[PDB]
Amino acid sequence: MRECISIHVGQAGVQIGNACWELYCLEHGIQPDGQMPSDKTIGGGDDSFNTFFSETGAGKHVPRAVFVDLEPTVIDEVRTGTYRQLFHPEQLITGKEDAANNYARGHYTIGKEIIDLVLDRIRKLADQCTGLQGFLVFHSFGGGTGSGFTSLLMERLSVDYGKKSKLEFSIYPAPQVSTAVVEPYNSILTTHTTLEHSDCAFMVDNEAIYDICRRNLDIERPTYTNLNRLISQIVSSITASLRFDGALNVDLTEFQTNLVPYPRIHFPLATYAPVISAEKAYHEQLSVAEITNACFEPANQMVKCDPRHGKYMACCLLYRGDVVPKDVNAAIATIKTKRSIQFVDWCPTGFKVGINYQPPTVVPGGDLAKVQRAVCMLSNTTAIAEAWARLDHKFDLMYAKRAFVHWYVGEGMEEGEFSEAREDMAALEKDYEEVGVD
Amino acid sequence: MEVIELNKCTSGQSFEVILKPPSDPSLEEIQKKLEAAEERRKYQEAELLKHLAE
Amino acid sequence: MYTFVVRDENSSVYAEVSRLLLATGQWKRLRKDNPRFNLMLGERNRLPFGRLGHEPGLVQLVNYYRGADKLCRKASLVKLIKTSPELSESCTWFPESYVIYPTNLTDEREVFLAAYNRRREGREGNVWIAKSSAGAGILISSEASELLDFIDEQVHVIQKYLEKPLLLEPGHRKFDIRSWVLVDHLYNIYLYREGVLRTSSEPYNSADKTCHLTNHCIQKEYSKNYGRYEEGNEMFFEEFNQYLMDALNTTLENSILLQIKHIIRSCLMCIEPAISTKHLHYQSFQLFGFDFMVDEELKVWLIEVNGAPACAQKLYAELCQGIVDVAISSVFPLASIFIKLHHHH
Amino acid sequence: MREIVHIQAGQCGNQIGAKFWEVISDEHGIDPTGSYHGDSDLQLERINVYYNEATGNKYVPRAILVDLEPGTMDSVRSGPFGQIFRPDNFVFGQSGAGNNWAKGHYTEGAELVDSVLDVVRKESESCDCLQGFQLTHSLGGGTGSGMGTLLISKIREEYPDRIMNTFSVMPSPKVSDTVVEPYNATLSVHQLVENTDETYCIDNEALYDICFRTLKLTTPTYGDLNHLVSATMSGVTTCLRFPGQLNADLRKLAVNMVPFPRLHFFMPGFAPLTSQYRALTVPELTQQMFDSKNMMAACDPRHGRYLTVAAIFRGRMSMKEVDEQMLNVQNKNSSYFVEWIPNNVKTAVCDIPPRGLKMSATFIGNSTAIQELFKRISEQFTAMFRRKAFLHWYTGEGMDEMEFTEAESNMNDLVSEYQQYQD
Ligand SMILES: Nc1nc2c(ncn2[C@@H]2O[C@H](COP(=O)(O)OP(=O)(O)OP(=O)(O)O)[C@@H](O)[C@H]2O)c(=O)[nH]1
Ligand SMILES: Nc1ncnc2c1ncn2[C@@H]1O[C@H](COP(=O)(O)OP(=O)(O)CP(=O)(O)O)[C@@H](O)[C@H]1O
Ligand SMILES: Nc1nc2c(ncn2[C@@H]2O[C@H](COP(=O)(O)OP(=O)(O)O)[C@@H](O)[C@H]2O)c(=O)[nH]1
Ligand SMILES: [Ca+2]
Ligand SMILES: [Ca+2]
Ligand SMILES: [Ca+2]
Ligand SMILES: [Mg+2]
Ligand SMILES: [Mg+2]
Ligand SMILES: [Mg+2]
Repeated sequence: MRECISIHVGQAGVQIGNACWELYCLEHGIQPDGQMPSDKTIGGGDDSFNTFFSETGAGKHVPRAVFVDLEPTVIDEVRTGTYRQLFHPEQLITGKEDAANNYARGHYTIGKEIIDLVLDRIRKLADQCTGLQGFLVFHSFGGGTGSGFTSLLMERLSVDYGKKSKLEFSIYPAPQVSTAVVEPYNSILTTHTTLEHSDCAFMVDNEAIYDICRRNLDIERPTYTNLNRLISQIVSSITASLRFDGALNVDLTEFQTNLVPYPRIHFPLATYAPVISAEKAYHEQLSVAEITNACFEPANQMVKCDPRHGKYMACCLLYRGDVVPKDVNAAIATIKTKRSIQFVDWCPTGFKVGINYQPPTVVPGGDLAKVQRAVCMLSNTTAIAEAWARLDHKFDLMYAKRAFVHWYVGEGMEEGEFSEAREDMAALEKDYEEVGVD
Repeated sequence: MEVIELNKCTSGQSFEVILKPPSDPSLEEIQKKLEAAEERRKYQEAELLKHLAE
Repeated sequence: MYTFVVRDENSSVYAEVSRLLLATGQWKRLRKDNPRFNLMLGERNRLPFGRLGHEPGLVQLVNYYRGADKLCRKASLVKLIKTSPELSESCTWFPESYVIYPTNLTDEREVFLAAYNRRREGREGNVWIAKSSAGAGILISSEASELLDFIDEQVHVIQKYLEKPLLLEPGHRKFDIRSWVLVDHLYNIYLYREGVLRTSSEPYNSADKTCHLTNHCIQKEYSKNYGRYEEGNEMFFEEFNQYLMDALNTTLENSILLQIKHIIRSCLMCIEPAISTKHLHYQSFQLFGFDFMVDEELKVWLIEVNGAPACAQKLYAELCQGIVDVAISSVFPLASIFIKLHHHH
Repeated sequence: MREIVHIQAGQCGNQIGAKFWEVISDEHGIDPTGSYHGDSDLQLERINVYYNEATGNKYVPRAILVDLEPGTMDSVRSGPFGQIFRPDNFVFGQSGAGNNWAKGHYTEGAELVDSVLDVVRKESESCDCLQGFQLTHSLGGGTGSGMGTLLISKIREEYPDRIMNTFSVMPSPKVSDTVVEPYNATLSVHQLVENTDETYCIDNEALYDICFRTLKLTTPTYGDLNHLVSATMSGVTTCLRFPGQLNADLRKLAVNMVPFPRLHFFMPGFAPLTSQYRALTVPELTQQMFDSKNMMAACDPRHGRYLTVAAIFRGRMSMKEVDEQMLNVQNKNSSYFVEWIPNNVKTAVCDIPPRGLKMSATFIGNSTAIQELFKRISEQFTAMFRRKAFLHWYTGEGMDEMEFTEAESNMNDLVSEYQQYQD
């Protein structure tokens, strides 16, 4: 057994993290006070769930997580929330004034004053691990803390834990819920300085989550709570292999091995199905073929884009619930004869499948209905570069006039870093086109 | 379509299906950048105070 | 009040469509770089499809199908027909074609020569034609050596030259049929009732490319009988149908039009899964130009599909209005000239 | 605990500041005695942004009252909610400023500014996390304009890493007290260009027109003008005083609203403006909110382009319909929003409506059309300065003609800077 440490940065990272650990507890039968009746090894053990939870002599299962935010209002929710008993105070780190949606403020000005404290708190959790695999970092692209401080933390983590893997869950900005006009700036700045420090990053576009909530859950004006509930389901499906007995994606290293043949192209596309409204008392349960076929519908992807006009480098199918391999192969064969699935020549045309018999867990009183089987597809498609093109275009529009640039220069950042980060994104876009286009 | 590496346990099973064969900066450098940016802030603020002193 | 942007100033078809939209008083044109548009008359090359359908509260429609180039490229079309089971290499309405990359650069050089020798030995007509998408540069020869050497001098394709074309009388001349097809956001296939025949004003000689290439630009530049028989070497369906009844005792619908509609459906239905925008965050429509060849046996052959075609001068007003009616107004209603080719989605 | 320190200087600044505190005190359930008598926890959620808490569960506004004459501040103390202000926060002299910028900025004001900074320092020292300062004042007088900009300059020197925000009333010949108002306003504008991050431009010409043309007030008074300003100030500060996600503090607001440091002068707007029990639909609020007749700067928005826009909707309404209407405005008039700042319109919603209204909307716009306001002041300034008329009132206080020439050039530069971004 090898431990994983979760790091949540900024409002988006913290709130998403709160929803994930809530779902983890429900899945592993852990009560809000940290007790776990099914765990017979009191105060210890090297079970699969121990990769995310430590154990005290009193039987409390404490998440291996750190919450960081340059403003205390969001983390104070966890300090008095339902699962306040799970985390000890050393795990919750808060500043006083936030980064004001300014990457430079989060990376240089305020980040420089709290970076050592965060690392020391991370070191405490690392010392409790017999064999640490790496870290899972949750954050937004558009926030000043999520973008600026995360990039600073990732750099230091590479220095202090050079051999450990690092995976990201990143929130891509969408105007329908955005809170700042400069979020395209912060997205590119943080992607530039974090690219060489991340082994695998799962981008979630708020636009896609927002529309899925309105379309499939009949939510007129989805809130962050609605969005995070759905995001936590996708995150749970991705991390389920690390927390339950299995043979696929059993460690963080395997994520890179199975999903990332080229280091810079480490942004797999996530697709989830089915998303059913809880208000619908009786819904026709979808079959294995139907939910598998829905994995190739753009309307179910975490990032809106058209994989038909790109090429695949890898593909994993993560099933939860009543699913047997025979039904998966039959659905795959049918899909090949009706879908446009082009792989790169230097990669095999196949799917790595994982099945967990436990069906997806739903938060009581939530918006997601209980389903007998669900699937999350992780595919490394070049089509996800459409999100980079969209983001880079907005960057170009504002930077051509130097709009808002003075806010970043005023924090000590040099104007050259803007063009340096943009040139790196231009190269990233070029790599995708070389791999997916003829 | 070939199924390979079938692993089964109590909580589930995994396998692979193939449809077609194929055809960092050091801590020193980090602190220099952080201090360099902090120094530019001090220079900018000193100029403002100089302007206000005039 | 709907909004649209124009990103292809060289499109004569959509220049009229843009003019008609404004005349309705319900469409407002925006700068070509304004993202808050309902309709985009996009450019021909590198249309930013990735930036479409990401504007909250805006239904966005574009006048091109992403991925349709596979059908509107010489080499792409050949590869699509051979590799697609819906079309198969045994396709009967498409001339035997091969893709030949220049030696200075898969390729089908050895496969082309294998079938070439079979015709030379078999005494059959062994005249082929070489062409590419980088032309106005076409070579017609009966010796494979000249065809391959010409390519080496851009990827080109070589297909069998129809040595027995249907010749119009009086004149003993060649021609080709241009059909305009509109595919809306629902992937309904609308065939414009009005077609045009771009006829050659020179008598066909099977022993000079003026009487072999029916291009309107070549007939008006290198031909000395331009406009002798019909105005601008363009014969419309009304006259052509009358000729077929008087000369061959048949109609255009039975002898030719049935095969044209069959070919249009086969091509468009084949790529439907790859370009359909049924469940996509933006919608697409596109006007296509199909060019066919008719032999002396009244068999229709597909030559090329143009994704950015023009229209006949006399047919601009009617066709462009139909585009706004079925393709634009169907998605953006305001305050038939097509033949619907029904199919299975 | 992001506290804001409020400062109101001069006659106009104190009369509008007093009405502002009266309005928001009612919204938060605070009575004239400082006791809370509300019925919702949302009222106290962010009460500490503007109020300190004293013994006995009393809430004391974090406001400093400044003036070179005692008259107006005596009325505030003897008026509605006058007893709620901290007695030590009344800082006043006896000489006055004679509607003279030099007197407020260089002579009379300099004699008093240190005692004001002492009160500011005392208020800032007891702040857990000071956001910055908001100043209410006019630009046409002497104390608010001259001593107000002197205070800002000295506050920035002592708190350079804090946000400086002002509500600045712009003079107009329609509602004028002295002919020297263009002089005082031009001198103040350059101070604001350099030393503030956010300035809400309130034009007395617009306030009068709204009272007369829209509200049907045949003879508007300053009291009537201040009613509009009170309601506007309450709307623009809604995002600061109640739980929210967008523009929740002064710095984040500045980051969203100010693409260039000097172009930080905003046009405020309010809706509805009725002469009264009829319900106003969400589409109606949106149209009125963007209507020029509901603007406070007397600048035609169609004469320029919006760099950034902040919208605030208050009351119980369909947030879905709010988003639809806001997107309809942007999509039906996209030519008036610059295209090089994507998604430059941000919308916020607050459940608590203002007193007497079920639904309201507040508009905050950064438009290049604001140059019309500075052009107007520049023309009036030059009409007198070309003849050196009335300058002796200023040269008598030590000022030189050169300083007026520099102020004239500085504001013409500001007009030119707005003109380059409008094309
Ligand atoms: N899905 C989701 N997105 C969020 C959530 N909270 C914020 N965001 C998005 O994150 C972006 C803003 O970043 P934040 O995380 O709020 O800012 P921050 O990390 O706290 O940094 P500061 O600027 O210092 O506040 C916006 O695009 C929001 O839409 C959340 O709870 N769930
Ligand atoms: N296989 C073939 N057999 C007989 N004639 C052929 C032929 N391929 C091409 N041609 C002749 O050559 C002409 C031009 O060829 P093609 O259509 O490929 O050129 P192009 O694409 O530049 C013109 P357009 O875009 O209008 O079709 C045809 O109109 C036809 O007359
Ligand atoms: N809106 C409004 N404007 C005022 C009020 N009192 C004065 N003014 C304006 O302010 C300017 C005079 O400045 P004033 O505040 O009286 O001078 P000060 O006391 O020296 O700062 C003139 O342009 C007046 O029109 C008021 O109560 N409301
Ligand atoms: Ca145990
Ligand atoms: Ca590394
Ligand atoms: Ca004195
Ligand atoms: Mg924050
Ligand atoms: Mg063509
Ligand atoms: Mg006065």
